[PDB]
Formats: sequence, C-alpha cells, structure tokens
Amino acid sequence: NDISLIALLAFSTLLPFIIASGTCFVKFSIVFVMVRNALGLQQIPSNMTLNGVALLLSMFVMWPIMHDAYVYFEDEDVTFNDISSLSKHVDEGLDGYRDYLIKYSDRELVQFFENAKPSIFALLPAY
Amino acid sequence: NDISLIALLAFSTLLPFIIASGTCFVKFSIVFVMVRNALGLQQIPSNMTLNGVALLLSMFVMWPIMHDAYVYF
Amino acid sequence: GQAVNIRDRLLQAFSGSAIATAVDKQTITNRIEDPNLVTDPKELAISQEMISDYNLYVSMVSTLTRKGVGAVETLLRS
Amino acid sequence: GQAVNIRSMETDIVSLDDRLLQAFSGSAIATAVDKQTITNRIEDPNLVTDPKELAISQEMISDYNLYVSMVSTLTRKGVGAVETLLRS
Amino acid sequence: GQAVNIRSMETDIVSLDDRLLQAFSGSAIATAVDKQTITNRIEDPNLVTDPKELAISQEMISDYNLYVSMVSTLTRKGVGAVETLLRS
Amino acid sequence: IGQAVNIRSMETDIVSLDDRLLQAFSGSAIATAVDKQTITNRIEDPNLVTDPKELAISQEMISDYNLYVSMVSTLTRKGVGAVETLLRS
Amino acid sequence: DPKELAISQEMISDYNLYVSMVSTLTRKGVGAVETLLRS
Amino acid sequence: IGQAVNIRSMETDIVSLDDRLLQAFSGSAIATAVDKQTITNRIEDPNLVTDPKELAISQEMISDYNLYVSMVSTLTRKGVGAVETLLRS
Amino acid sequence: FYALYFEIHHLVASAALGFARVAPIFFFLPFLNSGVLSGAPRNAIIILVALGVWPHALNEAPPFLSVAMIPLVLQEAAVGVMLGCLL
Amino acid sequence: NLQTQVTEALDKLAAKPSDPALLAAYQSKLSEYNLYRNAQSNTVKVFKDIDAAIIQNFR
Amino acid sequence: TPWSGYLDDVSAKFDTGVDNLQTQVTEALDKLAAKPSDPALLAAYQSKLSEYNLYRNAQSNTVKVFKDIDAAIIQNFR
Amino acid sequence: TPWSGYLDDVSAKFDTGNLYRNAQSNTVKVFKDIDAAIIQNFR
Amino acid sequence: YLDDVSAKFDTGVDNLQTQVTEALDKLAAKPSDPALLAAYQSKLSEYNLYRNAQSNTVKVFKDIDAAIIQNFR
Amino acid sequence: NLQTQVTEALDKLAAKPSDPALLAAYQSKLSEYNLYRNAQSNTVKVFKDIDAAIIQNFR
Amino acid sequence: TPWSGYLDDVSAKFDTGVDNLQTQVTELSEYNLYRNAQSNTVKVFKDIDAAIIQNFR
Amino acid sequence: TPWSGYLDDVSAKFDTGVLSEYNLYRNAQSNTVKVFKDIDAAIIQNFR
Amino acid sequence: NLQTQVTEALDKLAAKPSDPALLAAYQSKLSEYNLYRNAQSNTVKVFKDIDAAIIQNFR
Amino acid sequence: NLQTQVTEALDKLAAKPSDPALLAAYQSKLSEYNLYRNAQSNTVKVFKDIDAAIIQNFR
Amino acid sequence: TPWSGYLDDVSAKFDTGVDNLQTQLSEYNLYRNAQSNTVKVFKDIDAAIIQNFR
Amino acid sequence: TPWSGYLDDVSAKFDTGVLSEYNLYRNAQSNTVKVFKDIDAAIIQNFR
Amino acid sequence: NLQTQVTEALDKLAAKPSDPALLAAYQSKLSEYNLYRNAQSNTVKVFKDIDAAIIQNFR
Amino acid sequence: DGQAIYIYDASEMRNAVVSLRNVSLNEFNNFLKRSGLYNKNYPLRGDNRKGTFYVSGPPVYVDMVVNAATMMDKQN
Amino acid sequence: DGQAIYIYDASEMRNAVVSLRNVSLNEFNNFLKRSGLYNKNYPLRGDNRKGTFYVSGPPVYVDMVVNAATMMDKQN
Repeated sequence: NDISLIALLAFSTLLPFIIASGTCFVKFSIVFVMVRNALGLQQIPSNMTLNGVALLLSMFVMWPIMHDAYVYFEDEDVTFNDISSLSKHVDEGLDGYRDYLIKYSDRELVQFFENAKPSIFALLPAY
Repeated sequence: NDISLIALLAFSTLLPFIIASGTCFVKFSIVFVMVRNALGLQQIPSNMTLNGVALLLSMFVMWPIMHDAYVYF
Repeated sequence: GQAVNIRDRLLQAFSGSAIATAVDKQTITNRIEDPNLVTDPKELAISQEMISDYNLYVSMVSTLTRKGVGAVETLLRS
Repeated sequence: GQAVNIRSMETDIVSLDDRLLQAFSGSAIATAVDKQTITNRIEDPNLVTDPKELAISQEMISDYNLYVSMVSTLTRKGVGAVETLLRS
Repeated sequence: GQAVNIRSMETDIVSLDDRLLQAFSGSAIATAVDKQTITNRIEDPNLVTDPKELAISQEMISDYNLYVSMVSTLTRKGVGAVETLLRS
Repeated sequence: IGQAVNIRSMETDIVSLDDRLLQAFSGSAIATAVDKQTITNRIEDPNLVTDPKELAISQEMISDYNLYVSMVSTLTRKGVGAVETLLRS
Repeated sequence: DPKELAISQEMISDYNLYVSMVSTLTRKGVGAVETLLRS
Repeated sequence: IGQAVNIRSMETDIVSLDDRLLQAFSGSAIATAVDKQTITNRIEDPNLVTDPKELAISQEMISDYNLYVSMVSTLTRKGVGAVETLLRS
Repeated sequence: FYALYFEIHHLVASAALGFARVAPIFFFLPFLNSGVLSGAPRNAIIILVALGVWPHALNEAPPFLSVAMIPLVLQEAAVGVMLGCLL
Repeated sequence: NLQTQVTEALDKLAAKPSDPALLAAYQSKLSEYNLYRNAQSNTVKVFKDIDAAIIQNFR
Repeated sequence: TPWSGYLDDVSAKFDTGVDNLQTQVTEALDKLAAKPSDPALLAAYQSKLSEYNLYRNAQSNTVKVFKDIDAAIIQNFR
Repeated sequence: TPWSGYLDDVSAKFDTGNLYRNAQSNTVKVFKDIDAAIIQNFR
Repeated sequence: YLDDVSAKFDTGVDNLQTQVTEALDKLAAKPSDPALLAAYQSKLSEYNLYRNAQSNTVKVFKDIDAAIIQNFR
Repeated sequence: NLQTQVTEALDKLAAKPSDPALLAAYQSKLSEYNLYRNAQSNTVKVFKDIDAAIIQNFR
Repeated sequence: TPWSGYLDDVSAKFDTGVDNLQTQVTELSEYNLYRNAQSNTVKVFKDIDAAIIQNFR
Repeated sequence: TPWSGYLDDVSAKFDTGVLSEYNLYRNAQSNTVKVFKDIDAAIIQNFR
Repeated sequence: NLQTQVTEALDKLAAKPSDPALLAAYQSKLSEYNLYRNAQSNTVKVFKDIDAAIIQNFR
Repeated sequence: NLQTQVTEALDKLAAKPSDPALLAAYQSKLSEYNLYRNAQSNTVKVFKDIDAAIIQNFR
Repeated sequence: TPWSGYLDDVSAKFDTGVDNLQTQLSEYNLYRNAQSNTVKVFKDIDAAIIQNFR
Repeated sequence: TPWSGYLDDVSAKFDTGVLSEYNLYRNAQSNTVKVFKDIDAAIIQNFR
Repeated sequence: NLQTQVTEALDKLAAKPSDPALLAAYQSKLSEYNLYRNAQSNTVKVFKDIDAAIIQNFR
Repeated sequence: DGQAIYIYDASEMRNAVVSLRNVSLNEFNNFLKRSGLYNKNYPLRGDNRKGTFYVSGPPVYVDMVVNAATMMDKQN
Repeated sequence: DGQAIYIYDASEMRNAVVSLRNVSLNEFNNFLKRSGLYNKNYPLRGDNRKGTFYVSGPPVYVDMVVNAATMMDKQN
C-alpha cells in the first residue's frame, strides 16, 4: 500500500522533467521559437507566452493516454499473491505509453541502446 | 525577573534584521555590489564571500557600541 | 427506534472534494459536541480513525496540488 | 500444523527497468503482508496478552518502521540528484 | 479593598515603543514581587502549617504558573508573526 | 561554610578582539568544569546525601547548572543563525 | 474560563492565519508584477 | 570473566586523505559493533541484569553509545551541509 | 493582557498592504533596484518604510477585514506601478 | 451547555460534603467533563495545524 | 434532557443491579440503634455495611479504569 | 422487593444454619477486605 | 474563576472552621465524655473530606487549564 | 466481538457485587480489555505517523 | 469462539489448581491468602506488559 | 524563640487544656496529630 | 528459555497455595521475570530511537 | 532554623522513652518538619519548570 | 540451564542463613516480614534504573 | 574506615537510650526511621 | 566501597534473625543504600539529557 | 479437478512439506479417494501411517492440499 | 524426487547441519527410505544412532531434509 504512495509522489516530483523531455512538448516549443527566429524578431512575442501556448497544446494530446493510467490502476483487482504477475500487471499498465513511444521513435536506435517488447527506459533518449 | 528572559530571547530572535537595517552594513554591501557591477563582472567575485568581507568591517566598527550594552545590562 | 434511508473534470473534482471535507469536518464536529459519543471507547477509536484519514486526505490533495502547480513554472520560465 | 514453501520462483531479466520493477513489487508485497500480520496479531486477543508474543510484536513494528523510513529518504535523495543537475 | 481606574482613554502615542516599554515595566515589577510574595509565604513556618493558608498558597502557585506561560506563548506567537513578514 | 569573592573586575581598552572572546570562553569553561565536580563529589559523598539539610542545597545546584548551560546553548544558536541569514542571502 | 479560553483559543489562531495569508498574497502579488515587467 | 587488553596501536602510513578516511571508518565501525554486542551479551546473560551494581554500569555504556553515534552523525551532517553551500555558491 | 498582542498583530497585517503599495517603486528607481540592492536587507527596508508612512493609526483595527482581498492587492499593485512610472 | 449542568451539582455537595451517592455522581460528572474539555482542545488544534500546513507548503 | 453518558451507564448499571441498598442499610440502622446490644441486630447491620462498602468501592475504581483509557485516546489524538 | 447480595446470603446461611455473634462478626469483615482489596487492585 | 471554585466551599458551609475550634475547646475542657469523643470524631472526620475535596477539584482544574494553554502552540 | 462479553459480565456482578470468584474473573476480563484498547490506539497511531512522515518528506 | 487470554489463564490456574477449595469453605486464612496472592500476581501481570505497549511507539 | 505552627498550637491545646483516664487521653492524642499530618500531606502532592 | 522455568513453578503453588517456602521462591522468580521483560522493552526502544534519529537528521 | 529545634527534642526522649507528653511534642515537631521539607522541594521544582519552559518555547 | 539470579540469592539468604527454621510462630512471622520486605526494596531500586535507561 | 550516615546517627540516638521496657523500645524506633525514610524519596525524585 | 559493608551486614541477620538491634541496623543500612543508588541514577540522567539537548539544538 | 483442466508450464511447479498432529496420512488419502481429488501422477510422499509428508505439483493442487490439511487437523 | 527432475549448476550446492533432540538418525533414514526420498548419491553423513548429521546437495533436497527434520521433533 505505502509503496504506491511513494511511487505516485515520485511521479509528481519528476513530472516537470518528464514533460520537458519524454513527451511531444519538445516538438512544439522548438518549432514555435523557430518561427520567431525565422521572422527575425528577438523578443516578440516574448517566449514566456509562447511556452504557454506550447504547453496547453502538448497537454491536450498527452491527456488521453494519461486517462488510461487511471482506469487500469484505480481498480481493486490488483491483489495478486505472486509478485511476478503483479510485476507483469504494472508492465501492462504503462503499455499504452510504451506503445506510443514505439509508434514515434526510430527502430534501430532503440535496439542499439538496449544492446547497452523493448524497455521504456531504453527508448526514452531515442525518442 | 523571569520575563526579563523573555524580553532577552525575543530581542535575540529579531537580531539579524536589525543588522539588516540599523547598522552600517548597508553602506558596505551596496558599494561592494557597485564595484562588481562597474567592472562588468557579473557572478565573480561570488557575493556570498562579499557579504562576509563587508560584514567583518561593520562588526569591526560596531563592536565598541554594542559592548557597552553588555556591561550596562 | 432506529431508521435508515437508501438512495472539465477539474470543475467536478474541486466540487467533489469541496463537501467531502465539509461533511467529514462536521461529522466529527457533532461527534464531539454530542457528549455520549466521546465517552465510549469504541466510538472514540472510530473517531480517531475519522480524524486520521481526514488529515491524510487534505494533506494528499495539498501536496499533489502543490506539485501539480509545481510542474508549470519550470517549463514556463524554460 | 505448519507449512513452508521450499521452492522460490525466478524470472530472467534483460533490461534495467525490470530490475527496478522487481524491487518495486518486492517492497510492495513486503509492506502489504507486514501491515497485515501485526494487525492480525493485534486482533487475535490471545496474542496481545503473553509478554513473549508481546515482545516479538514489539520488535516487528521497529522492523517495519525503519524499513519504510529508509526507502522513503533514499528515494528523496535519489530524486534530489535528478532535480539539481537538471536545474543547474 | 482594591482600585480600578475608570477611564482608559486612548492616550495617542508617537510610536508603539513607549507602550511596549510601559507594558514591560508594568509586568516585570509585577512578577518580581509575586516571586517573593509566594516564596516568603513558603519560608515562614507559621504560614505553611495552617491548611487554610496552605491552599491559598497552592492557589497563588497555580496563578503564577499559569501567568508566565500565558505571557510566554503569547509573545512567542507575536515574534513568530513578525518574523514571517520580515523574512521574505 | 567557606566563601570568597574578588571584587574589582579587570578592565581596559584592547583594540584586539579575539583575546576578549578567549577570556570569555575560558571563563565559562572553567566555571562549568568546577561545578560538575562539586555536584559529583557531593553526590558520591555518602554523608551529604543522607542529610535533609544538605539535600535542599543539592537540588538547587543541579538546577543552577541546568539553566546556565542551556542559556548559552540558545544564545549561541541564535547568534550563529543571525550571521547565517545575512551571508546565505 | 473553559469557555472563555476556548473562544480566545480560536480568536488568536484565526487572526494569526489571516495575517500570514495576507502577507503571502502580497508577496506573490508584487512578485507577479516583477516577473511580468521582466516579461 | 577473565579479561585481556592489547597495548599496541600500530601506525601505517597514509598515502592520501582517502587512505586516512578508510582507517578512521574501519576504526569506528568496530567500536560501534563491539559495544552493541557488549550490551546485548550483558542483557542476554540474565544474572548480570539482576544485580544493583552492574546496572549503573550498563546505564553508562548506554549513554556513551547514544552520545557517540549522535555526535558523529550531526558532525558529518554539518560537514556535508558545509559542502552543499559552497557548491551552490 | 490581550490587547498588547493585538496591537502588534494589527500592525503586522497593516504593513502587508503597506508593502504592496511601496514595493514596485523599489524596482523602478535607479538607486534602489535589485541590481544595486541585495536580497537580505532589502525586505527589511521596504516594510519599515511603509510602517513609518502608513496613514491610519497603528493600534486601531484595519478596515481590510474580509471586504474583497484578492482584487484589493491588484488595486494596490496597479497604483504602485503607477507611482513607479511617474517617479 | 454542559458547564451549566456541571455548575448545578457542586452546590448540594457544598451544603452536604458527606453524602456518598452525591460525590459518586459528581465524580461521574467531572471526569466526563475532563474528557470533554481536552477533546475539544485537541481537536481544534489539528484544524489549526493543517490550516497552517497549506500556507507552509505554498509560501 | 437530563443526559446520561457511558460512565453514567456503568455507575447506574451498578445502581440497577442493586435494588434497595441505599435504604436497607437505613432500616438496619433503624433496627440496631434502637437497642444496641442484640446479637441478631449487630450482625444484621454489620452484614449491611459490609456489602455497602464493597459495592461503593466497586462503583468507584471502575470509574478510574474507564477514565484513563479515554485519557489515552485523547492523548493519542495529536 | 427484598434485594439480596451474597453477603446477604452468607448472613442467611448463618440464620438458617455469644459465639455465634463472634463467628459472624469476624467472617463478615473477612469479605469486607478481600472483596475490597480485589477491587482496589483495579488502579 | 479559580477563586470562585475555591470560595464555593467556604460559602457552601457557614462556619465549620469555627465549629471545629469550639468543639476542640470543649474537648480540651473536659476530655472524658463519650458523647464528646463521638461528636468530635463526627466533626473532625468531615474536615478532611472537606479540605481534600477542596484541594482535589482545584488540582484537576489546574491540569485542565494546563491542557488548554499548551495547545496554543 | 470482545465488547459483547464485556457487556455481559458486568451485569451479573451488578446483581451480585460480593461473589469472590466472579469479581476476580471480572477484573481478569476488564483489565485485559484495558490492555486491548490502548494497544489498538498505539498501533493505529504509528500507521498514521509514518504515513504523515512521507508527505513531510516530499512536501 | 469462547475466548480466553493469558491473564485469564493465570486466573484459571487458581481455579484448576485447587480441587475442592472453592467448595469446602462453604461446606479461612487459606481462602484469605489464596485470593490475596491471586489478585497480586494478576496485578503484576497487568503491569509488566503495560510498559511494553507504551514502548510500542 | 521556638516557632509554633498550627499543629504545634493544637498540641499546645492538648497540653495547656489541663490510668484509664491518662492512657485514653493519649489514645485520642496520637491519632489526631496523624490526622492533621495527612491532611496537609494531601495538599503537598498537588503542587507539582 | 526463561519462560520454561517460569511455567514450571506456578503449578505447584496452584496445587498447594499454603506452602510458605514455595511462595517465597515463586515471588523471587516472578519479580525477576518482571525485571527481565521491561529491560528488554527499554533496550530495544533506544536502538529504535537512535536509528530513527539519523534519518530525521539527514532528511 | 527549624532543624535546630528538631535536633533538640529527640535527646530528652532518648533519655526517657516513656514520657507521654514528650512524644506528642516530638511527633508534632517531626511531622511539621515533614510538612516543611517537601514544601521546599515542591516549590523549587515549579520555579525550575517555568524557567525551562521559556527556552523550550524559544529554541 | 536452570538460571538463578540475585533475588533468588537474597531470598534464599533468609532460608540458608538459619539452620532449621523452615522445619522447626512469632519468629517465623517477622522472618517472613523481613524476607518479603527486602525483596520489595530490591525490586524497586533496580526498576528505578529500568525506567531511567531511556 | 566504617562510614556513618545520618540514618545511622538518628538510630544512634535511639540505640544508647537503654522486658516491656525493651519491647516498647523497638516500638517507636521502628516508627521514626520508616517515617524519616520517605521524606527524601520525593525530593530525590524531584531532581528530574 | 559501600557495597562491602552492605554485603557484610546481611549475613549476621541471616544467621540470627531475631536480634532486635541487628534488624534496626540492617534497615538503617538498606535504606541508606536505597537513597544512594537512585541518587546516582538520577544524577547521570541529567548529564545525558542536557548533552542530548545541545545536538537537538544544533541539528 | 473434475470441473476444468488447468494448464501451467513446467517452471511453475511448487512444493511443500506439512505436518499433521491428530490425523493420519492414510486417512487423508482415504479422504482424497473419497472425494475424487486423488491424482496418481502427483501423489503424497511420506510414511503411510505417520504425520509428516511432502507434496509437489501444480499450484492449484498444492494450495488445495495445504488448505484442506490445515483446516482438517484443526477441526479434529 | 518421484514427480520431477530438478537441475542446477554446480555453484549452487548448499550445506546444513541440524541436531535433532527426540529422534535418531537411523529413524530418520527410515523416513527417507520408506517414503522414496532416499538418494544414494548425496546421503546423510553422521553417526547412525545420534542426533547430529551433515547434509549437502541441491537446494530443493537440503531445504526438504531440514524442514522435514525439524518438523518431527514438534510431534515426538
């Protein structure tokens, strides 16, 4: 029970770095300021605002996969007496996110990195 | 008699904001940030030590004033 | 004789937790204003639980709101 | 009667995340049983009378408490190290 | 008997310090003579053998105990209120 | 009952700063070291512990040692915290 | 005294919370103007 | 119940500060392991805990064990805290 | 003896609005900004300046009590940045 | 209104401090009022402390 | 209402378990004090006072055991 | 209604059973302390 | 308040403190009467119940106010 | 279900508060329930305190 | 289930250790001290564990 | 001068007030001073 | 293994609650087990407290 | 100076441990010194506790 | 092992100090009164250190 | 060197004072030391 | 060396438990050792707690 | 087990050793033959009239024998 | 063991020494011979009529001998 609360609190602490690196926010906030440098303006429209409009867009599309994380994990069918099925249970909980990263990452770079179904920890820089 | 100790500890807690306002530490700190800014150096000489060197001169001047308070009280 | 009756998601979330802390505040308030319920031990134990999960509830939504708004500033200053 | 299970099961790991995840499941299964077996010792009221089984139930609290407090502060430092380097 | 002054008209003060200095001198002389007037009550033997005088001195001990701690936490909260503003 | 007192305090002008603090430190360390012996050999002497006349004094000196060193602890803690609030910035 | 100290027990604490609340809002209030002027 | 002492405290040269700290750590972990097993064998022998004279001895070994590791804990804590402020600057 | 605690306690509430009025002048002025003034003794100055200039009497209760507080802060900040851009 | 029916039972024992039934009922009153008063004091305390924790988190 | 608590429950539980001991020791006090030499009356009131002293200490120390547990809960409130 | 205790019952065995007044007056104080010390062992 | 919970026992009985003194004045007058020993034991034993029910109710009210004051902080 | 056989043994002692075997068994019951109640109070308290320590660490 | 704790086992040992002492006093210093040390020992067993339940936390 | 508290005064009321007479005169005397003892020994534990 | 020789001396006093030598040796046993149990309870507590003090200091 | 007239009345009772008036005055002395001594011990303790509580508050 | 301790030594000191007092009434009454007294003393003087450990 | 203490001294006041004369002799001597013994147990508790 | 003349007076009362002078001297011995032992126990404790208060202040 | 067919892989076989106090192995085997849960491929290994034995098989067969043995010995 | 074949590498063999109180080694060797858990490759090393012996083998054989040996002294 108390391992679930420290794991959720660790996700709330790490949440700015995951949205800063792991999700599709980097595709937004880079190309937004790319247009400003394409026009030649330096401080217009003052990129503090432009990071806002990149954040509401990236949160709007990341939220449906985030909603899947509730309905898999708020249920009461988590009691598995053997620890390996519970491990594969929470493996299958993050499976939509892992499937999303697999959909948007290049193939051979991932297997180069897990050379060291693929691990979520390995494809993250490859995304 | 007992609440004289309460007045002492309550004076003790509000001490460094008196050093922040009442003493001459405010003359040394400002001119030391200004000699950093006029040279164009931004981070160096690492103003955590510049607070210390500005504090030690102000204590060096303020010591005869504060010392008569102990012997009087 | 005893009786019984039977019967944007953030905008429903804040309204849902709005009275969820109010009725648990009031049920231990009239638990403690009733003097018959504060003398019995097994009523005291379930009020002790009722205080303790009340503390964990509003502390959990406190810190989770704090880290929720804690994730926006660093990305916005960038 | 008593009954112990001699055979412990194991599975192959290929990556680095599953090695963390089996520690995650091993701690959640450790705390889920140790939250319960001392409460069953308290709820059985023959177990709350003898000082022998009181002293073993005394020390089972300290074993649970130091363990969960240790894994809290190690993770607090572990995420503090990811925090400071990316803040710079 | 005892005395009450009737008109506590607000003598408007140029700063709050003269008020604080008069409250501090109004109570330091209070608690100084209390710390004597119960100690000399204990130190006389004829005062302490009478139960009638003895529960009166029990009373003044309970007043002097409750007083200084009521001034203590009231000023500790006053200092705690002013430092949270001045810290910033 | 044996007492002694010295009356005239040594006092002058030193522009030197650390040696006054050295005299304050040694004057507190010796006065807290002589009394830990005086209370200990009062307690290990088995004649003083039995007398109710001596016991009223014995409860006093353990309170005078208790309040003294606790006062220096809280004054120094506020002292080293006051310099901390200015230099940490 | 059990009812008078209790009503003064709430009376000190709520006004202490009110003074901390009014000072934290002034700090985030002017700090928002500071960051918006840096923009 | 028949004791022995060793009188030689050897000296090996340190080749670095890292070589110094390994001796200071190994010299302190043995003393904190041995004193706790001393107080356990004092307790687990039940004829030692029933006598009045040995109890203040076990009280002394308790209060020294508490004060030793608390004094090395706060000192190492303030040491690494002194590292963190300099590294933050 | 309750009013002695209340006199300092009405003051520390009154200085918060006094801070909200006079804080964005210490950002605007060239000899008072954060480039010329440090962090540790800045907030000591800004409180006691508004304490020496606050118009109502200090021992009295402030009329701030639960009228409309979050828009009151935006009033006092808007007049503060007005006084900054005039000064 | 508990202090009223506390304060109505002290006077008959004041007039008669030797009745065995009355001091039994008086102790049955006063220990229950002891259990009531610190319960109210301890329960307002948590509602203050958790209210201070929010501003401690957000400051 | 003239209200009852759980400690008034257990004390009046002693007072309803007994029926007439508050007046039957008065009737044996009427009897023995009339002629204070009768052997069937000396043991009569001496058999009434003995159960009165046991019953009144039993109604008293039960109160303290039912007090201090409820003290330990409220001490465990914070 | 005639209420009875068991200290009323041991008097009833003494009725239904100057030395009779010395045997009973001592055994009634036997219970008066045995059943008083047992309930004094509560606290 | 704490004077009044003490004074309710001095008001609730009229002059018992003098009634014991005139009683022991008669006891030191003629120390040989059985009605005087029985009247003295009936008047003396009421006093220890009176003063210990005076000092115990203020003792239990003392810690009740001590529980009130410590929960300020 | 301990409170049931608590509430069933006081009444026969209420009807007969002089039986020596019964009040001995009643004290053997009631002191054991005294040992049970603060044990439950102390055991829920630690489960609250270590759970409050995590939010104290992570806040 | 009809439940008995270890304190009840101690008090029951004074019931099963005697054979007819509960019957023959009806049918005296023997019954004085046999009930005296029974209450004193169950008081000791009441107290020895109560320090440990406080030493839980 | 010898300092005479209230319990010295009540023993002075027994002495200055003046076989089977003289022994029961002590029998009532040895208990009344223990009664005056423990009543003030009841206030003294309630200071702390 | 102290509890064995605890559990072997109560029964002979149960069978004979009038032997004067036995209750003297039994009281000398049971007070000695009283001295052992709280000693173990007080000694595990400091080892908990000092282990909790390190994470309270370093947190 | 109470201990002087304590230490002056025991020796005449030592020479005559059968005078009935003397043990009445001696008990009236020694119980009165009992009432004085715990009064001084109990009165210094509160003056320690309230002086320790302020530094307990301000630390 | 059958372990004996210090309270067993001091309680047997009353019995083994005399030759045959346990087999051969006012003597045995006060002899029990001092035997039972000294173990009440000895169980208190250690228990004060027991509560004085932590 | 045999050390003497105050409880020895107050019993030394009693032992040099000398059959019913000898058995009322242990009567009051038991009373005085048992009442003198508890007067410091409160104060020796009152260090802490 | 107090424990020596403690351990030297118990044996003559053990060999002769009916001398009235000896149990008076034996009780006069054992109560003084009672006053000595808790005095040593109470005096080491303050020196531990005040030593713990400094690290409690500075942590 | 008379109602369905459970299929595991070979690396999931768990085993246990239990001890009975007042019920024999021959009586427990006559219970398993009376009910129909007796499996000749995974029998119970122990002495035929003793109290301790060893069992190994699928995880639904081992947890059934353990939960019926430690609930049958407590009833007798 | 009569139902399956376990295989471990050579670096996993475990050792154990266990002393029985109220049963002999020759009585425990009959429990291993009659039940069919006897193994001639890794026998039990010890004196035939004593309590102390020494075992070494696979981790499913060692844990079975220790758990089935310390469960007979609670029954005898």
